Amino acid sequence: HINSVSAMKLSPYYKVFEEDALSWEDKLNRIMALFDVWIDVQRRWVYLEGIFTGSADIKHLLPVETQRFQSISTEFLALMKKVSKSPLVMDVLNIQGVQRSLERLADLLGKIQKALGEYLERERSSFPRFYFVGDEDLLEIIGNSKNVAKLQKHFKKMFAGVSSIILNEDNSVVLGISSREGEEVMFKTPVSI
Amino acid sequence: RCYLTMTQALEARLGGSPFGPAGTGKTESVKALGHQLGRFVLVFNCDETFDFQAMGRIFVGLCQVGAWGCFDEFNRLEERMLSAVSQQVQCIQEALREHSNPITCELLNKQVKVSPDMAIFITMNPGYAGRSNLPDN
Amino acid sequence: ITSIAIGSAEGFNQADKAINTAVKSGRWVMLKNVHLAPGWLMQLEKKLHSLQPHACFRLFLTMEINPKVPVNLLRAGRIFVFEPPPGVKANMLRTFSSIPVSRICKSPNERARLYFLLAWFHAIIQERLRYAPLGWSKKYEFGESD
Amino acid sequence: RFNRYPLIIDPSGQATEFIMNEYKDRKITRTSFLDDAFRKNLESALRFGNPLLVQDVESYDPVLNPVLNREVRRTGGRVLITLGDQDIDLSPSFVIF
Amino acid sequence: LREELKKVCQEMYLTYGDGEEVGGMWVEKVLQLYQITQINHGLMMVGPSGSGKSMAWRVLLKALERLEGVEGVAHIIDPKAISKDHLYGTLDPNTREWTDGLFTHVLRKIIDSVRGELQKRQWIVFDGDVDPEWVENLNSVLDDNKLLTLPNGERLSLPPNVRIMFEVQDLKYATLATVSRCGMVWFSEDVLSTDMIFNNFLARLRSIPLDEASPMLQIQRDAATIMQPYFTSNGLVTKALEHAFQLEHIMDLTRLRCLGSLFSMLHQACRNVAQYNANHPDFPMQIEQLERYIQRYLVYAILWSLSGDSRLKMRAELGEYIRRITTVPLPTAPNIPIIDYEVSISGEWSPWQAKVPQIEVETHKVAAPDVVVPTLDTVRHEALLYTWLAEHKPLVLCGPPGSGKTMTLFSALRALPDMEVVGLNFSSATTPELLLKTFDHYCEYRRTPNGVVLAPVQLGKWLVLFCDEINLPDMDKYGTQRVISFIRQMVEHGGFYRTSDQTWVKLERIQFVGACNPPTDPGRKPLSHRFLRHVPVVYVDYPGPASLTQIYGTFNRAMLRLIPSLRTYAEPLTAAMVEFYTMSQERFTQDTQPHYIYSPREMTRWVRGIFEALRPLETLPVEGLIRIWAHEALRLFQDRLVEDEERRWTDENIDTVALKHFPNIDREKAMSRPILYSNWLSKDYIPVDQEELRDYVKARLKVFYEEELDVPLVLFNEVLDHVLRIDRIFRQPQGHLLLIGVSGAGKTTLSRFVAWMNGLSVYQIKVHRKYTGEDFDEDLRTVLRRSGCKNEKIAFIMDESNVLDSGFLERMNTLLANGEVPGLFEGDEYATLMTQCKEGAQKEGLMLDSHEELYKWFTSQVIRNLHVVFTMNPSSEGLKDRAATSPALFNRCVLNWFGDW
Amino acid sequence: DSGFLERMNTLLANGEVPGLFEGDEYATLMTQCKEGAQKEGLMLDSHE
Ligand SMILES: Nc1ncnc2c1ncn2[C@@H]1O[C@H](COP(=O)(O)OP(=O)(O)OP(=O)(O)O)[C@@H](O)[C@H]1O
Ligand SMILES: Nc1ncnc2c1ncn2[C@@H]1O[C@H](COP(=O)(O)OP(=O)(O)O)[C@@H](O)[C@H]1O
Ligand SMILES: Nc1ncnc2c1ncn2[C@@H]1O[C@H](COP(=O)(O)OP(=O)(O)O)[C@@H](O)[C@H]1O
Ligand SMILES: Nc1ncnc2c1ncn2[C@@H]1O[C@H](COP(=O)(O)OP(=O)(O)O)[C@@H](O)[C@H]1O
Ligand SMILES: [Mg+2]
Ligand SMILES: [Mg+2]
Repeated sequence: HINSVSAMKLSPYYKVFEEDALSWEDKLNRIMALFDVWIDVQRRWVYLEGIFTGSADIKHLLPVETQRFQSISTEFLALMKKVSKSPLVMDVLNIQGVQRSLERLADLLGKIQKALGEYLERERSSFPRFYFVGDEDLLEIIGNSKNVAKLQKHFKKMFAGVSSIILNEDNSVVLGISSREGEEVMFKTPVSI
Repeated sequence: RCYLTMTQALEARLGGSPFGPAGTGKTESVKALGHQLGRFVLVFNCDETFDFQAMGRIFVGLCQVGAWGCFDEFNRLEERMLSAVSQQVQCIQEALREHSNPITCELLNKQVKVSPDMAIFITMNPGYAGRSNLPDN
Repeated sequence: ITSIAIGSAEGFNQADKAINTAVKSGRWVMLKNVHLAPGWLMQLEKKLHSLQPHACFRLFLTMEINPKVPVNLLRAGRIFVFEPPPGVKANMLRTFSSIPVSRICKSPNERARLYFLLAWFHAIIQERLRYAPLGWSKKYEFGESD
Repeated sequence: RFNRYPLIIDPSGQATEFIMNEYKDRKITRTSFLDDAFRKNLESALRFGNPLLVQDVESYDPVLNPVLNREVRRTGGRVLITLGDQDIDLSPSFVIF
Repeated sequence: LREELKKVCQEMYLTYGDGEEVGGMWVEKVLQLYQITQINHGLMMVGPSGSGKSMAWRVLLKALERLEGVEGVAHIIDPKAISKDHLYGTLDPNTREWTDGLFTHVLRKIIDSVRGELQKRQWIVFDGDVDPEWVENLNSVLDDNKLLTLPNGERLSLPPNVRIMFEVQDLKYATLATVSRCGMVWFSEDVLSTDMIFNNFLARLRSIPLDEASPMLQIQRDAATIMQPYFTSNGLVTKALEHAFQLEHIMDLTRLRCLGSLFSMLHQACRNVAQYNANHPDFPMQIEQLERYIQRYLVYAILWSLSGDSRLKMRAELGEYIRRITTVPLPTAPNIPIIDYEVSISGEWSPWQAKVPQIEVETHKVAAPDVVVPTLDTVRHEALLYTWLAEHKPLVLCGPPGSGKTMTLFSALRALPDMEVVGLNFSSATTPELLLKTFDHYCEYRRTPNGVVLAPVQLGKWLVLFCDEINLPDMDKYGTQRVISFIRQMVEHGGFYRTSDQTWVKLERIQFVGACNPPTDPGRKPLSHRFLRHVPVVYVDYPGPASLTQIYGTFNRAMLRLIPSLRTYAEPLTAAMVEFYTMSQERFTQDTQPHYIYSPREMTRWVRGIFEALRPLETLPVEGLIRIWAHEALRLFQDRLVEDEERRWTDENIDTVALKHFPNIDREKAMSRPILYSNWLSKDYIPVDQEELRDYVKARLKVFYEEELDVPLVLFNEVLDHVLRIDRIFRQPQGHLLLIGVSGAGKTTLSRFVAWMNGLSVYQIKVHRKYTGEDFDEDLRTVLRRSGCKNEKIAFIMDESNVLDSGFLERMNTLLANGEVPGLFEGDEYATLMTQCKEGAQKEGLMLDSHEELYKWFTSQVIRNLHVVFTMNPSSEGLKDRAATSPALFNRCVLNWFGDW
Repeated sequence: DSGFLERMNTLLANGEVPGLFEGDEYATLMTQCKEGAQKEGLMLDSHE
């Protein structure tokens, strides 16, 4: 829609619809920016919530970080409820202060993310293959432990020929491993999730 | 000849150091030997920014996994970092000899377990760009 | 003994702590490849001159032949030059001094003869290295490791 | 008989112990340019008129430049010397080696 | 793919060839590039500058887009415009945390593919120089491993949709390891044709009007139609270019530089036609008049664009070659060349000498820096500079120091009210950080839907960054200047990458002007051909004797108006000044001593000295005029000399020139052995003798002992002369001092005594152990606050032992050159400075709004009040190093050679 | 005078004096407080 508005801007009779089209392209630009921020903040929050929920004794060793994450997750869930109350995309755009709230929430999620490498080093010590995985990808792996489909792209970093694993339809049994071109090895005894 | 020399180095619990000009098949030969022996081979394009702490961290990861580490252009690490890394290499080789005979040795002032399957390989070209000289130790 | 390889900040701290402990107690301490830190060798010589050590304490520190090595430390220390030994006799004497008698005397009796043959071959190739570039095309590094 | 303060080149320390023995009634504190307690030792020597022997002159501190030039202010009946940011009353019986 | 290539070449105003036509070689190179892109993931396009590599890969991207439907994204990284740490990333020694670099960030974003990056065709193009410092990290990426290995153990695999391309001018410093990995496409200079470039320029003239159907369109199409026969085949431009490649230029001549220069000239011609039509609405532009105007403007434009950087003899040779070879109506001129003739809007040749007559400047601003005496070369260069600046095209001013490059740019700027000039002085240790600090001070970063835009604070205003010493920044071991690569990236690609977030920044209203010395000078280096392609260069030589005599005769006549008895002694005085300057310049050269540079700046300071001596007097004989002339000659031609034989040569030749030009004068009353001048004994700057001056100076030291410094001194005539010179420099505005002599010779003490005489506060940085650049910046901030906010005159005494690294002398160079240091006051410091400057303006009585005018007032106050005295020991290598690293120490500082006793 | 004691009363009651830090003093205080919070180890956003 942005490309088509830009196309009708140039020619032939843009002067009639200029007043409406300028405001409409401004609306499209701001909604594009809003959802660009939103996708990043949602991707941050999903694995951050996974890490701060599944793992235990995090508040005992990282109390201020856990408290700040709870404080920002409360307003994130408030925005969840507000967006569910008004599911229209235009209404979400017309929510007051949503852009600056998202920018501030992105900054706080990034800071809390950057303040977690001390906890990540213990996980790297626990699983030795995690030493070849970056901080972002390790946080994604830990936060998506209950959601094992995003982990598929991370097996290439920490394995030689294993690029993906074979999973059951219940997402609780690992049937085997796979290579990057279709070759697969079926396990004798599958593990349980 | 590469396989014979590097397996002699492995049985002597020493690292392997193939050297020569570019395009002679050094990194690929190391990877081929590692794949024939069935090991996970990690290839590192090392730099002058490869800190002592960073090298120790990749050493502890490699030791805990039990994987092979190929360091291509190893003479780019600078003289003093290279001399400092020599101590970690010596400690890892001592741990490997101890395993040959809870087998751990200290790296980065911490106790880290060492696996028998790991190895250190370095690949270099002498005088590629006025690179560093390896200390005798 | 404590052996430290010079070239890192952790190495400098470890060398300082080991030197202080060896002065306090009386153990030996070593720190190698010192030609990479001449500015640190300056204050090392200064603190070694200032400090009064234990009666049984030796500080060994190795370097290559380098003009960057400070003159004050080079004058305060005791200098030993470790070059390849000129002569087949000198090479064999160094070889037999290096080889432990217990290891060379293990059964069977031909182990010592094989060690002597290796010593002769090593002396010949090292002297040929000395007679470059006609003994060998390049200056190879044949030594105690080989 | 020096006018400018002396720099002693002694590879043996005999002149150093000679100076320490010469100024014994006037107590020398022995300091080095690389010590942390050099600025306060120099300030105390300047204030109290004590002889001072500073070693390791190869790592010379340029804070000694006004002292070596004898840059002296005489505002009032007060004789002053500037050592860094602070201002110190210079004692007449001060000598540095 | 050939049909799609033809379509996008039609869209992009590019010439397509079927295989035997003009574009066949270029199309074949595009097809070969496509084949190597198929069979390899590591790629290099190698060839000389202006060969078609960029257009080849861009047209291939567009053709593949329109073929396969997948849309291609290109990431253009200059690997040399930034540091390797910013290119790849760092591990912080304090906290073990990894920050991504530019290439690492781009690759990681593609791998993550949050916005669907893996489904697109991604091409990462490295547009810059190649050395093993940064590409041996890409060895493993360009190998079959396809892994980017980082020091923290985080390895990044290369997805199959990503191609890594290098667009390099040459591979002089590339190793066989790097060469073996990448497939090579060799673009020769014959692949891209001047016929292709002419076709592109003509098509862009037919379309895409200059004013951002229309009369501008019609003017452009008519001009293109009438200049069409001169571009195709051999014609005129190709033969002129072929001849101009045989002439000797200062900068290395390239085809694309001259061609883009000529294209900008012709665009300005079309704009001139449009302006004429706007001026005359009743009478439109006649086609015959347009033909006559364009046919002459084209010859004028090719002459200037092909021999602007040559000397007068070579541009005359090019003009006579054109007159011999082309059938174009040219003015009937037996001796005067075509380069002295302009093209009027009516379509006829006009002399340049008819533009400006003889001027009579008023005696108040008789020789002020803002005053320019108009000459032939002056008006020609002003016209050329205005033509370059009108299209906001970057330019380079080249020539010997003091030849008038800065004032010509300022005079051309004064004809453009919509532009602002910010002065930057380059040094050996000049990085893009200087440009970034200038952007931080004078511009703001604005976030737009299309991207991040950097624009000046002044809306509707164009910012001109004037870089003074572009030749001087250091080349690395592999022949690259980082700031030159940065400027080339900002000129060609229209922006740069922000380091903080790896985000592309686009420039909106920002242009660049560069001054430089010829690259054969000891500190200077030749500029890269890729950068030099985008910048036309004009050579500004010295005026010469016939120009200098009238330039400074105007000043002599204008300042010899207060008294009518000496108005007849103006032409011989000017002749004597010109002759002595010529002999001094011929005698003392840079091959003897690094600081032996003589220029019209010394003549300007000569006129300044004579005028400021003649202001408060209002009666003086010829003997007194000759005495002040000789005193100014001494102070401007002996103070920098090292050898006593040179000093006595200058004294004897001053006597010879004065006696040659002023016969029948009192030799004793005009020439004296001491010859000193002072304003201490009286209220005016009148001559003094040694004895009473020595008595006065003895009394002043007697007072000075109990007030500031109780160090007794022994006087002599050298001491008296030295303190008089320091007094003169302290009286002059923006008077910076450079004293060369042995230590303990009494330089800082004499400077402190003269500062106490003149009421100047003395500041010393008090350097000690572990003294850092942060401490130096704090001391500089305190000095600048006291000098520019509290209206305090400060004599800033600095020693060569106080300089500890390159940052000290870089900040000092900027301060000496401009009176301001961009980036010195940031954040809370800048806010406190702004409040202090507002209070100071209130105290001074000036009423000032905003922060820009307040900062300009602060800079003016610092220029007025701050005097910097530099003290250092004589050494050949030391002098050469300081000349290379701080040009302001030898351009803005008056050098007095104290020497040994 | 009472101007001293009003400020002292507010300081004793609340631990803060509104209007005491104004202009560039507030900016300098904010920078120093950010540095102090970083040294203590807490992570704090904005000025409130
Ligand atoms: N096929 C073409 N037809 C017409 N003009 C062309 C064609 N290819 C290139 N040009 C012109 O040549 C100019 C210079 O070519 P190009 O931009 O490709 O430079 P390059 O070879 O990448 O040089 P550099 O090494 O300086 O980056 C372009 O600005 C364009 O106007
Ligand atoms: N024995 C071999 N058989 C097949 N290909 C080889 C062999 N040895 C080397 N090569 C090829 O030659 C190239 C050399 O690459 P590499 O091993 O990195 O050499 P170097 O380490 O000396 O740069 C590789 O691409 C590899 O595929
Ligand atoms: N026609 C002229 N009219 C007035 N001044 C001139 C003329 N030609 C040369 N000058 C003098 O030449 C000097 C050149 O100085 P400047 O342009 O600042 O240095 P650069 O040429 O290195 O940029 C100026 O001081 C100026 O006074
Ligand atoms: N004309 C003079 N008469 C007596 N002493 C002098 C004279 N000039 C310099 N000095 C001595 O030099 C010292 C300071 O020199 P200084 O001004 O620092 O020289 P520089 O600036 O060249 O290092 C003073 O202590 C003073 O005694
Ligand atoms: Mg290799
Ligand atoms: Mg290009």
